[PDB]
Amino acid sequence: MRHRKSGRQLNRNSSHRQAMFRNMAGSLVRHEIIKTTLPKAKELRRVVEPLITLAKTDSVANRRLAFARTRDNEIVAKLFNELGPRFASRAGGYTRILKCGFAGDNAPMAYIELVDRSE
Amino acid sequence: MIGLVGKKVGMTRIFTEDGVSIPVTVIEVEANRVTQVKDLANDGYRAIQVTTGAKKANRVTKPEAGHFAKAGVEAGRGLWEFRLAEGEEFTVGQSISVELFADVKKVDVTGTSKGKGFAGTVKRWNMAGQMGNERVTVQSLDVVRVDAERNLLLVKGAVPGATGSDLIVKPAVKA
RNA sequence: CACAGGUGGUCAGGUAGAGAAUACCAAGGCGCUUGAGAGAACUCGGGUGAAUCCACCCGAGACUCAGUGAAAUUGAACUCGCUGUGAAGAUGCAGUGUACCCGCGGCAAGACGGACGGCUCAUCACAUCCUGGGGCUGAAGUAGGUCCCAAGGGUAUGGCUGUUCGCCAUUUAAAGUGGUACGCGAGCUGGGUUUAGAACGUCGUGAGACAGUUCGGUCCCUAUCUGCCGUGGGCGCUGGAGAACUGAGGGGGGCUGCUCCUAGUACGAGAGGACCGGAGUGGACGCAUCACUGGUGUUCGGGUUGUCAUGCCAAUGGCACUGCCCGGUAGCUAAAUGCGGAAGAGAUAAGUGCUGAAAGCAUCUAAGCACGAAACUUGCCCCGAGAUGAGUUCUCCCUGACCCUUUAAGGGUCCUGAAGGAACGUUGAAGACGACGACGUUGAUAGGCCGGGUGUGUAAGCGCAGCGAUGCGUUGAGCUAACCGGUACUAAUGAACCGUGAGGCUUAACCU
RNA sequence: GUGAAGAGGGAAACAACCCAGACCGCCAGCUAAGGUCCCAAAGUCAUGGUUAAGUGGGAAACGCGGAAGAU
RNA sequence: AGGACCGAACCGACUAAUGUUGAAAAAUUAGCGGAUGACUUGUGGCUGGGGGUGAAAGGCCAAUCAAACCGGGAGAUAGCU
RNA sequence: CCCGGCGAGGGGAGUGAAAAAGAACCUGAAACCGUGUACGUACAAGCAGUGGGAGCACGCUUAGGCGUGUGACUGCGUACC
Repeated sequence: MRHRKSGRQLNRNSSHRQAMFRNMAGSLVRHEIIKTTLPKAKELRRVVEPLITLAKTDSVANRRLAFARTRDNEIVAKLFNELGPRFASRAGGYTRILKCGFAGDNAPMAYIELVDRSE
Repeated sequence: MIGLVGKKVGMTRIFTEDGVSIPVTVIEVEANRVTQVKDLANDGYRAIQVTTGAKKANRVTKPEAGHFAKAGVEAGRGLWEFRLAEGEEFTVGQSISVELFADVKKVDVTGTSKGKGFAGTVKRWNMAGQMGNERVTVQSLDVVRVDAERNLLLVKGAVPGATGSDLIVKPAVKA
């Protein structure tokens, strides 16, 4: 503990944290833009980027894994058809964080979106 | 006599011909070049300042850049001092290799303990206070192998601190 | 009090279920009154934009826990130690020493915090005891009494007496003796008294009390400063600033069993029997590490019972302690060890000594003049110039102008804004909060990706066999958070604030 | 006799020890106990003596010794 | 048929802890005990203060009992701060 | 009328003798909370006061040494019932 540790404390149940991560990842892949605190945005990016990278390759196993980790038929249907080819030539950095001004001393807020988000 | 400064990279085990496992620590010892010489007449005592590593010119402060340019040497990551044993005197810009420890077989290692949170009385003494960010000196350690071309030094047992820390190796005063 | 506490009857479904019990579901109700903010009027310095009328945001002063806000207490506090006196341990009396001002996290030498009694491992003496190790006592054994690093502050029966109790008897692992208000009645309790009800009667004008009666019974509060440890904001070391060290002072530990030969040598008639501490070998404790020897590792894989869902299977996700187990990445620990408590030196009590008397002897000393015990200090590991006596060394920068007065450690205005720091982001092996290391387009600081490593175990699909289960090649496959070397694919942009503009007075030495 | 019901000065401090009974004011001088190296105001004054142990600056009985005192 | 056994609701505070200006002027949590009997509960009524009640703790009688509240005796009281 | 949020609240103009009378409304001190004026305080030990005492800004005899606020230092100083 306190040495070479990844991930904030995030005091809460592990299952609740996983459900929250899945919900935020689904929201991001659906709307391609979210407003949330910097730690939450970073956690969402960390949890979603592996899914996007896996979705780059179209296969039955990849689709099944995405469905298992997302539990949304519509979301997986959207994936492997648009996001894949859109970011096929890009390795990493599929999401960007923009500072939307302010709390400053209570909790920061920022927008998390895709590299393009359109076109 | 004089000690060098190295960087910890890792620790592993070494097997001898007879088949004995001895813990060793990976320490990279860059050639320390003397930057300043302090004498009795001016500074009041005999000493030599040693610099190791390198830093980007952007982050190097102008006073430090001027001090390094005075000695005509590249700017390093820090400065260290060692007290001479009334022996031969070095000169500014004289690079020092790791050959000195190649014929001593006994060295002492000084490092910085890794930081840790507040510890209870039982944890510390078995008085509460700050743990880590403190000196750690280990003596009576014998160098296992010395590699001049690789600048790799091995010492029996472990050494203080974690990977990437800076340690100081000095001749074993005790004898 | 919209309280967390209490309120009588009826409606009583599905699955695994003997069960209205257990776990999830049908219809229905909820995600809880702390977890989380805008730009906060106004004021300053700025850059950006069509050339008066200005518009946008940053760096700041001005709110901050998105906050109302109570709590016993409080003569006034600028609330140090030791020694002596004192209606008796003096923060306040006399003498002496130390300490920069104001905060934060823990430990209480103790504040006589505040409103009799013993149950007390942390600093104390007797064997102290929230359950480590011991040494002695011609100890018959167990056991007492004597001693060490030490304070089980929850507990026997009893004489002197009042009971746990102040002296002690049997004590076992203690039933226990005071220091500190016997550390706390800011813990407990009465177990006898002045005090929960009886209770002989008392000293006692009376109050006040009877450590005297036989049984006794219900005892309150949310760290105020202070001492120690660590860590912060301001200021000063005299122009400012960044680094590296000397050093007045201060911090804690010097434990202990065996053997090899040295040497069965010396000494010693014989018996007897070392100095040798020359080298290795154990245990208690301290620093540090995870490659090795065990655990955790609710973030990783696999197996499995019930239940809901993905329209059904295969296969998955949610719940049943992480639903129950096999493990286990990095990290954190000990159940594992590299080292340590040196060697040596100074002065030492006792003791051992070169020449040597006073007082033709003697003698450790009178004259010249030397060692030495686990005692003391260096030597081993250190911090430390807030040491105001404010140190030493190296480096970087400012080389402007004008006006006025009460004409000097003077004041004011335009411009300049150096080195350095802070402001914000990535962040860490730094972290309660501060603070500290590295980077910010002149880049691997963080996220992801590439290939590898560890872990887990034969993922799904396909065709065959078994008319079920299930197996075969696909396949040492799939997945892998924290590990390794690169990748700018993404985030740290151009920037802006403080900080200056030649540095006071007197004197000695150099060309004027 | 003091305090009780009296200030002030000295004994380092102090209520009972010594001097001393304050009507008030004035930047004046002289005494008592106690001092005249400093702290702290006053002779480092003069003569005759004891003292080598800091006895002074804490001690009984007893043959200079007796003599061991409080973080 | 069990002052029978295990085990829900339910009942008792028997034990430990939570607090002693509390969430409550005696409550809460975790175990223990009964769980067809001397059981419990909804509602209505009676037993009244030198008295009632009391499977005898002199328990309880409106958060109080070795004799409760209200107005008068009483602006009471010997002694005392 | 303006700011403010199309509220509350505030600032102007007007009425009002007076708004130093605005519905919290005559006169308006203290304990307590903030800002400005001048001073002491970051090497300095105890009932925090009493005399001496250099300065810091201002008005005075327009210096000639006085007063409005402070004491770095120094002799003394164990609050009241």
